[PDB]
Order: sequence, then structure tokens, then C-alpha cells
Amino acid sequence: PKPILYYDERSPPVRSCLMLIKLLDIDVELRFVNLFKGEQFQKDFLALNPQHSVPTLVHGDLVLTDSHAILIHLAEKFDEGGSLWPQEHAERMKVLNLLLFECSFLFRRDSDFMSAIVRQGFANVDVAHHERKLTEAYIIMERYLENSDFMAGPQLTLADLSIVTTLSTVNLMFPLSQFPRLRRWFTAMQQLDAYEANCSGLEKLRQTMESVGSFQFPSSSAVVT
Amino acid sequence: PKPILYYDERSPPVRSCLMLIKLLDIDVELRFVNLFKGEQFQKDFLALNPQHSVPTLVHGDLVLTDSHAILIHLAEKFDEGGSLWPQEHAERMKVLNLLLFECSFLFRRDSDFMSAIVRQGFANVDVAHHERKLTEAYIIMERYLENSDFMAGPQLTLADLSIVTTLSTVNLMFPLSQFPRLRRWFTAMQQLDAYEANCSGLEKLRQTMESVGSFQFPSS
Repeated sequence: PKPILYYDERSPPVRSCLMLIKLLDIDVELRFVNLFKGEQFQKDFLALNPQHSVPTLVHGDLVLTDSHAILIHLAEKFDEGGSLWPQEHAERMKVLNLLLFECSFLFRRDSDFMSAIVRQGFANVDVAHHERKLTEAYIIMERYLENSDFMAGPQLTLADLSIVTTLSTVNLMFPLSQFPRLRRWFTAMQQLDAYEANCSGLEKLRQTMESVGSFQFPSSSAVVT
Repeated sequence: PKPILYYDERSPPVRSCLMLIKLLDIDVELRFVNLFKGEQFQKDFLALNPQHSVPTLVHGDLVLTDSHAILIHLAEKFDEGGSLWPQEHAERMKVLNLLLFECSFLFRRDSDFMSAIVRQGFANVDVAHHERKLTEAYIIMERYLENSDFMAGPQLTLADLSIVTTLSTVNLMFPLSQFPRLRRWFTAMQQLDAYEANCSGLEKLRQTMESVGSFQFPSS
């Protein structure tokens, strides 16, 4: 049967999956789970995914609870033999390594910062601490892009779809003026038709965070086309 | 060329890679990076891996900087047709999903806790907060084991190697008596010859964390 995606588009990993669904023209059913209202702790959703997280994909009997497994599964089923999840082993391992960087380093640090805002209120967050941790991720991505125009090589892959949504989220707060390769890449990603799937959720997240955290992001930071 | 593994066996993701190397008889070259001395910030290692993390694998031209990529790469290269990284897609996705749970949930929350000990001193850590966050992970793993003897099904997979090393590290602090499936599974993993590759670095981590956090784990 048709895949079912439990989602809140404020989440950057959710947006990565929405971008791949648009890019590959996949017919999915969308089921909203409001993360800021705690709907992910509702009994039936917890029974399905005890990690209480989105995105969650139900595809037949398969239940996936991590965006990077959802991206790989959808590429294997709906882009078989394609270049997003490369056929050659070394290229595939490079993409996998960059998906794991997104999980373990870029997303972890952005989640630490945004969670602190929700918990503590922006005015009580140690913003300079988080700026250092997230600038460090910008420096690493700039060094990846000094070698190729995409994150994992000369072609668009799943790694770019995973990284661009969290990068756009970090860039609500922290500017990219000192990172010319990351600016060129982000601009290129924003010209993809599939990047439209990032836009609503990024704006919803901006508004929600400003409301819960009682602050404004600096409008000058976000790179816009 | 033979794979090169940059490692500190106190790291649980390192230990998962040491367990797979033993389980598949892989010939690697080990290169020690002392995490508690900050050697992962040395200029040459940072140039190789700017995430300043171990394990890092160099295999020919391929540089992998996450244990879960290293586990998958070594299984594909040295265990084609094995059960650890199943060939059938739905089973492979289930293992991949559990590897990502280990990264994003179990390891994240254990790293948060152990980092707080180093940064604040054990006596100053909000232990009840971390006990809730990590017991949550125990509860989830207990659910995953409902149908099966192993994390991803009836057979040992990469998911079990990834999870057991971090689970053993959490268990320095928080016991398993409430979790019958998890306790049985952990005892079963402890019987594997490959589990010997977890022993040495777990005890080194215990001794290092107890001196540095000026405390004694309850399990010690």
C-alpha cells in the first residue's frame, strides 16, 4: 500500500522527507502530529513509535522512525538504480557518512540550541555557546564543499536533502556571510523545485519559536532567494 | 590497502567496531587517539576528521567518521551474504532504523549524561533528569525485543553490536532489573566471544570516568 508519513513540517528532518517526496513525485498519505502540543505522546502514536518522533513512515508492515532511514528506503523503492542513493559502494558510503554527520553533529547541535530556547526562553539561553557549536558545523560543511558543489560529490544526493533543511533552520539565527561555498550551495539548493517543500515548515518553525521563546530571529541572517 | 581504525576503546561506538572486526576476523591497523587528552583536536587528525570523533576508518581513499557507516561498510566488504547486514530490503531497513535509534536516542542521551559528569562533576549532575532520559531508552529497547531474541529480529545483526556497547555504558550507572527482555538479551550478548572486545574499554571508561568525575558508579 501507499506510504503513510506522520509529520510536523516544522521539523527539518520531516522537511527532508517532504523534499524527497516532491523530487521523486511519490504518492504518500500525510498524517499531522503536532510536536509543540505533545501529540507525539498520544497513546496510539507512542505504540507505533515509542521514540515519539517525526518523521515516522509506515509502508506496509515496515515502520521507520528516523528521517535518514526514510530517505534511503524511499530512494530504494521509488528511485531504484538512481544517483540520489548511489549505486557504487564508495559513493554510497560517502552519502551515508554525511547523513550520519547530519544526525550526529548538525542536527544534534541545532536541536540542543532550539530545545534550550523552548525550555528556558531565548533571553536565558547561552546563545554564544550555541553559536560556537553551530559555527563549528558551518566550518565543517564549508570544508566539504571546497571539494565538490554538492555535499557528497559532484551530484545531488540524499545527503543534500538531509542537510539543507537543518542548515536553513540554523541560518534562521546564524548568518552565512563568512562561508562562500556554503552560500553558493544553499543558493543552488534553493533553485531546486523540490526546495519549495522546505518553505512553509521553515516559516512555521520561525513563528512558533519566536512565540514560545519570546524573541525575534535577526531577519538579516536568513539567506533568501 | 588494509583498513586503518583510529580508536579509543573507552568510546562505545569504537567498541561496536572492535566487536565487528573480531566477529568477521578482519585484519585492520589500529591507531590510538586519546580522547581524554584531547588528541582528537590535534591538527593532523582534525584534517582527516573535522568532527574530531572516533571511530574513524581510513580504507584506501574512503574516510568514514561515524561508527554506523563503518559497521555497514565493513559488513558489505567483509561479510557479503551474511546475516549481520541482511540482504533483504525490509530486514536491512529494520537494522538501519535501529542503528539510527542508537545514534539519535540511546547514544545521544548517554553522551549528554557522561558529558555532564565531566563538565560539572558527578556530585553536581542532575542525575534524576538523566535517569528519566536513559530509562526511557531502556523502555524502548524492551519494546523492540517483544517479538524477537535480538534487536532487529531472530538473528544477531549490526544493530545489536551498536546498541550493546552503549547499553553497557549506560548500565555503569542504571541497572536492568526492571527490563526482563533487555536483561536476557544483554546476558546473551555477554556470552559471545566478540563481546570480549567490549570488556576492556568498558572497564577503562569506568576507571577514567570515576577519577575524572570524582565519584564511584553505583555498579562499581
